[PDB]
Amino acid sequence: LGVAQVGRMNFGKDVSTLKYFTICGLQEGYEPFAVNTNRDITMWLSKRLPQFLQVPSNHEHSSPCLKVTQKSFGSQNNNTDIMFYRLSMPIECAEVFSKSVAEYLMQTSTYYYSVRIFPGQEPANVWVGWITSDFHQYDTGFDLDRVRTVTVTLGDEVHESIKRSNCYMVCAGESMSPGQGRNNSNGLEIGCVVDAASGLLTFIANGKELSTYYQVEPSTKLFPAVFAQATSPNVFQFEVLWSRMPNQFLKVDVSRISERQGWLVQCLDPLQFMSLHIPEENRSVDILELTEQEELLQFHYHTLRLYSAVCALGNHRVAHALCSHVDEPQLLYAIENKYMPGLLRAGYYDLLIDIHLSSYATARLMMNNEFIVPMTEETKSITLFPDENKKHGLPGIGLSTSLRPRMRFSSPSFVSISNDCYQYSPEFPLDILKAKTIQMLTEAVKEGSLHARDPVGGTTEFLFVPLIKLFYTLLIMGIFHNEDLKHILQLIEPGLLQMKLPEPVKLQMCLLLQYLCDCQVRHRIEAIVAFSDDFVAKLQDNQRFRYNEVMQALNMSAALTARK
Amino acid sequence: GVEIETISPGDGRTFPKKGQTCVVHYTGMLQNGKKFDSSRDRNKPFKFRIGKQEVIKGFEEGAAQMSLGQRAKLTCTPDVAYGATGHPGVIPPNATLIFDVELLNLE
Amino acid sequence: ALSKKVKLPTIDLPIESVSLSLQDLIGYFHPPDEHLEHEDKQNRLRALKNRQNLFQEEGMINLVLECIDRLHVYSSAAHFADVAGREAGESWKSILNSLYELLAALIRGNRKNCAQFSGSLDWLISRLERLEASSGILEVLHCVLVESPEALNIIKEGHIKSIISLLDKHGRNHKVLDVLCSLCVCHGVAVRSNQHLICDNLLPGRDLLLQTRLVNHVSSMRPNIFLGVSEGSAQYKKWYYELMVDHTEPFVTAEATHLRVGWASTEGYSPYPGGGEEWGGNGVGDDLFSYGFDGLHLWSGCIARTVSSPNQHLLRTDDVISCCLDLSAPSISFRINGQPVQGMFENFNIDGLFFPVVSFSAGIKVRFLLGGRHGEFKFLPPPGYAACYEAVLPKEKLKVEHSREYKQERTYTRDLLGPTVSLTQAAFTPVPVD
Amino acid sequence: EDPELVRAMFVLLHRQYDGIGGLVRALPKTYTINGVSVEDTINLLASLGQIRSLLSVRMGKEEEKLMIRGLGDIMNNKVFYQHPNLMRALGMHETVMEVMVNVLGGGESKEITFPKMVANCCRFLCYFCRISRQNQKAMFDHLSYLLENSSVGLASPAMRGSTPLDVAAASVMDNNELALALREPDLEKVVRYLAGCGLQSCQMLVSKGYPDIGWNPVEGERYLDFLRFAVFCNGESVEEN
Repeated sequence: LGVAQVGRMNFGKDVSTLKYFTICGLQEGYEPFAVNTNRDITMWLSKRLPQFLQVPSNHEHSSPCLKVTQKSFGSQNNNTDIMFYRLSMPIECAEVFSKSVAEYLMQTSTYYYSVRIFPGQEPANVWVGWITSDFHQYDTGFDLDRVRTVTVTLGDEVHESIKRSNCYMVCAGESMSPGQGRNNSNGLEIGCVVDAASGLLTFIANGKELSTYYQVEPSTKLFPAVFAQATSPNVFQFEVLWSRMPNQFLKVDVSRISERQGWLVQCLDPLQFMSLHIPEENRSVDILELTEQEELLQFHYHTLRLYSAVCALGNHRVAHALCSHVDEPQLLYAIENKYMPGLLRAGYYDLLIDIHLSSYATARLMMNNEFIVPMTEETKSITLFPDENKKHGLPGIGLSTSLRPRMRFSSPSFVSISNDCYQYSPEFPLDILKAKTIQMLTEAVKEGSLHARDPVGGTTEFLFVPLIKLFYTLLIMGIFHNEDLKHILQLIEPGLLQMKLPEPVKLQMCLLLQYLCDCQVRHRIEAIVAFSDDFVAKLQDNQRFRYNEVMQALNMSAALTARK
Repeated sequence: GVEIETISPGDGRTFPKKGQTCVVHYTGMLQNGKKFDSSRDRNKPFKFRIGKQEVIKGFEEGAAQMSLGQRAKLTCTPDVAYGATGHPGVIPPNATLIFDVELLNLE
Repeated sequence: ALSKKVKLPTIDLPIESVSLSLQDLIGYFHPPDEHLEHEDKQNRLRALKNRQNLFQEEGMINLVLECIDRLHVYSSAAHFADVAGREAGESWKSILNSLYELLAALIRGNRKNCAQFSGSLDWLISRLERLEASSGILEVLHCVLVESPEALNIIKEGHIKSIISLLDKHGRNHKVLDVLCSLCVCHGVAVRSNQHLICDNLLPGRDLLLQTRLVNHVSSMRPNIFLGVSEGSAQYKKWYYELMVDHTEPFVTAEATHLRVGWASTEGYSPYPGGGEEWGGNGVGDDLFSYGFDGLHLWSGCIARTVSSPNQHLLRTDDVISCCLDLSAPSISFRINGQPVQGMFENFNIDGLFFPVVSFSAGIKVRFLLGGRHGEFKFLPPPGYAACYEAVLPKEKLKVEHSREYKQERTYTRDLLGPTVSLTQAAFTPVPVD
Repeated sequence: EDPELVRAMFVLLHRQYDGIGGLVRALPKTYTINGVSVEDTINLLASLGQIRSLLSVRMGKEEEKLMIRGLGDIMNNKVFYQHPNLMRALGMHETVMEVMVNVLGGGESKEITFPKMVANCCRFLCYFCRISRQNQKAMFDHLSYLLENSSVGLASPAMRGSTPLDVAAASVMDNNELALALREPDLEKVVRYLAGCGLQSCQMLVSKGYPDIGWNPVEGERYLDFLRFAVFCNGESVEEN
């Protein structure tokens, strides 16, 4: 799109929407671009704001040196626009202690290193210094005002005129020191971190200090990024700020009802989204991204797999700790989302199962092959058939009266003490969870009936396998009651099995039907043990008209029913 | 030392005494923009007890100056917090904490 | 024998011969190309397993395994190459990865023979003290856990800390979390000798831990009256406006609610939702060097900027707020409920073009009060300031600029708006000609 | 493809026809208890499930305290002796035996020297076989493996004897039929161990060296005690053994 021009698209949401389609497309018989899909099509736009997460890969262009390393990105030509740099730092820094992550008695500073740029050439008297987290500006001529001179003042209303070093703490880097070091011997911006970040940190290149104060509260310390002019002196190498990042805008905006009568604006429909949460605790870029960032997709999928593996086969407080990192609404939103990548969807489903559906489901599956039945008056009120019409009836409905293990959960709290007995660290609202699962089962069945080109995530196996796994794990715990099970049955009886399915999907309703057969077996054994009491009572009564005993202890139940 | 900055005007006519039930809504908030606990999303109000060490004393220190229908920001020091060890798996050692504890009913 | 740097040169090293030998060994030991049929695949697996058991009985008493561990002398990067020969540190990656991974599959073998390296504490410690290639340790740990989980007992707290330090230094390898999850159940087979010990060791306070946030989505509003008052040829300097709130609703979904009426630094900031490592914010007054307004404190990227005013309270229902703006000597301040707010805030990003800005989240209805036909002013502007309704152009009805963006809640029609920053294509700071 | 899938399909297909086979499999597994003993049956089942959560996984350090507590809880139950067929239906002797297997292993290391399960396996289950005395036969079925793993150590009085030998002793304690069914090839291992025990005494109280316990040692009398239980019966001697 050019400047001050407006365009429109119609990917094929409706046939009637397309204007000049009957002339050729309908006569020839060619379908539109988005006629098979049943979801809103998202797009990507080039970001006007330039991003700050780039490294030079294929751009256009003892202690010999303290830090002792080199890089290969030296500029040759075709650039004079004071580019802004960034290079990754997997290297160490000096030998004055280690401070673990990359009280210094008998020492001056630590982390002696430098992002070297040869300053002796002085192409345009470049500015050098640290910057804050946000420097999203690509103006060629700068340092006129350092973007802003932010300084918050608040007194009795004076005092407390706290100053902020806005977008950069970058020093002048001018002629500065009149020493005028021969060749490229003007410091090479050696870095020396001070023990305290409350006062100041030292990052200078001049032979003598003049002024770098910029008193700010502790903000950040991150990958090295400093400025350099662009000519051909071969200046910079470790001792970019490209704007070529397409950005997905959104799918559903927040509705606004701005109108007349005082320009009233109101909002009643809420909306939410999550953000990236990559390890080392510094990342937040959207959630519906990563469909085009393969490396981070793999890394986050492996992190989710690590979480699932750690919280597996029962764990006392690791589940509680992980519940702080991953809360209920985030899990519910990830389950509900129809645009999630398949890997992330499967990972979140498996994490949900492994923290909340693990212990009790495993215990119930262990006890499912015991068939222990008590002896109460309600146990006698069960029959093989519910009616004399010889109708088989639904398998799962009806009373069971079996000594199944009880369900016990806890609360996460995180401000309390002595909580390690668990099923899940919180308790989920299982009623609305069941409602969401049923509605998603119906939605998935309806979507698979039309055989879309675009499933919910990735493909049909990613759409179905985590969903069917969650449904099966909920079903093997007895959360379903009569009407919910009745509603579920008509999703398979007429059909889920009729439609064509892949093999990872086909593996799961085999387990479903196995559980149904197990329920039928339990019903059979309950009916048998119910009739057993009546038959044994009748036999004991019949043992009283032909009774026989010669023991001293007369009328012993050994005569009735007992061997010894 | 406790610093409480109110964001809702409490009545102040009533104070939480010793030995009456109370329902509490709060959202934990670690510094530097880190969220580690909440209750609105769980939809389960936190119910706890004043006066017999069943809970960390920072909540008592915050709620001592509050009243019915009052929401305020809570700040607590590491000594009144978990402190030198923290909770293994969530809270690093020697870390402060910030809360948005709110009082609904006192009975 | 020839590696030792005694018996000064005119001594040779068969580096090409040993490189060819290692290449032919990896060819000999290559996996059986699982694309093949089941019968010949199993025959190849059996033949490889036989060779592996054979090298097992030959090797881990005083032979090839410990011999390669002896050969691992290269405690340098280029000093050995510079001193002895010309290259002495290049093929180490090849021999290490190839031989160790295949000798680990060898230790897997026929589920019975895991003689020495599966439990050799010294050679394990040597492996964890180098940290160059983790394929061999991943393979041996996985195979031992599958067969008889005895190697997992050797891995302890120091090893966990070392691998966590590896993760901290080398950025996001995504092959280290693989071995960390292999230090656990790893799909069924499990032994509590060290399983839950490692599980509890993997999660102390903030060493390998994450979070995530479910942030409310917000957008900013602004009227079509675009001031853009520059300096130099001065035209106007005093402007005033006020706003009304009616139906505030805290915690519509979660405790976080958004309501901003103050301005911020729009230079480098757009109505775009966000982006970046640290939190850039979703609304206005959300940048690190931004103020907005909240009625309690003018937060600047989660930094304590508390402001004291009588009867401190949030912007509740039926509350009034006004603002005053200056350009030559900036006097930006607010007035709520007939009292001036303290905290004289001056020298933010003040250069160029300004305009009224307001942002909020769902559950809020806000009434504008600008002047003229709609400005039923409850409050009057302070001395000097005049209410902002004079910038409206003739025969051009005022409206809401909507903080001009791409799309809104529309069903049928689409709108692919073009690249245009403002009403002018690139012109800014409008002044009359002179 | 994916032969797990086809295995599942054919298992499901065969189950419909062999529903009667499923019934005849489940019938020995089922039980029936008084409606007044539910409140203890459920506690016993909860403790047994807590123990049975430790069979796919193995024994460690922090788990032995909980497992000893569970063993005590399943000991101290009225139903534990009131319904003797329930444990045979549930396989708790089997589960405790897999616990012992993964504790002992092929070699002799004794990483966990707490034989709190050996009392449960030996004394109680062999003792309460009053009706349907299949407990003694079930313990008889594994004494070959027990004799092979007859590790040194008797920690209940804290001697260096052999506490797993007491399991076989209690299994063959009384019944004539079990000792009669006991055959020759299981007898010679005990006398091989006895012959290996034929070494002189030099130090003060050791088995090999480095004396730690100074109360009293035991060389080989436990093997002869086991043979004493093997060569006698309730009131008469046995000829063949």
